[PDB]
Amino acid sequence: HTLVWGVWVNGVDQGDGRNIYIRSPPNNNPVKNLTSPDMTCNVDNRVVPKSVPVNAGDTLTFEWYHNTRDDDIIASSHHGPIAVYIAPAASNGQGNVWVKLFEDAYNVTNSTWAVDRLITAHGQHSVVVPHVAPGDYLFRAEIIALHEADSLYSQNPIRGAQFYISCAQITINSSDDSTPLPAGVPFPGAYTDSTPGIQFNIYTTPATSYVAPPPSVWSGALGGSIAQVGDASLE
Ligand SMILES: *[C@@H]1O[C@H](CO)[C@@H](O)[C@H](O)[C@H]1NC(C)=O
Ligand SMILES: [Cl-]
Ligand SMILES: [Cl-]
Ligand SMILES: [Cl-]
Ligand SMILES: [Cu+2]
Repeated sequence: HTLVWGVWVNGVDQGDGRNIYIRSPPNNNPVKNLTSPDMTCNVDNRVVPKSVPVNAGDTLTFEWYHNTRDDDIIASSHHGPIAVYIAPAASNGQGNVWVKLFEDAYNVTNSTWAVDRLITAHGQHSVVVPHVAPGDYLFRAEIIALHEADSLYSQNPIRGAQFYISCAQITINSSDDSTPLPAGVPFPGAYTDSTPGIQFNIYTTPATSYVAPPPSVWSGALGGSIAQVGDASLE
């Protein structure tokens, strides 16, 4: 159970984005239904009044929280991977539009899941803004908690992989469009019950065996990291 508070650009806090430049749902409940329109940008997908200006090569940092800003972020039980996707805003995230800019699942050196490192990072994870066409974009940040992912939601709706999905409205101003955005995957649609990484038993299967859901990260990406860029407590 987690939500996005706002974003940072190049290490500078853009301010509370909830229902402003983040298409925020009303609470931190997970999405579980892989076929639901809620997989696109969570349960209250609508245009919000602001879009954060960035340029290609900027660092865009999502900042998550549980109940209050810079708290425990997400329950430690929620081990799983983190991804970020981009699509053009004109799509409203419909169709084959979502391109992967970032993937982190399990780090063998540190023996940590992406979520574990997100807590240590005070909720902060980043991508580098790609050289796509200037214009309006949706950046879709996605945490998958696997603590009940031994079951499939489609079979047992009280269990399943949990998706914490947040869309940010991002305007790319300065870009040479040298890496134009390639075809995307649909959400809902890309993840199915047979997709690697959707059904997994984190209690019996070694984390080193985990494979995150495709698609792979676009070669055009520059992203990106799970790491604290800024100190929310100094505000
Ligand atoms: C899952 O989503 C689909 C598509 O909106 C819907 O038809 C189905 O009823 C949903 N399942 C549950 C259990 O609500
Ligand atoms: Cl609700
Ligand atoms: Cl960190
Ligand atoms: Cl550029
Ligand atoms: Cu939860």
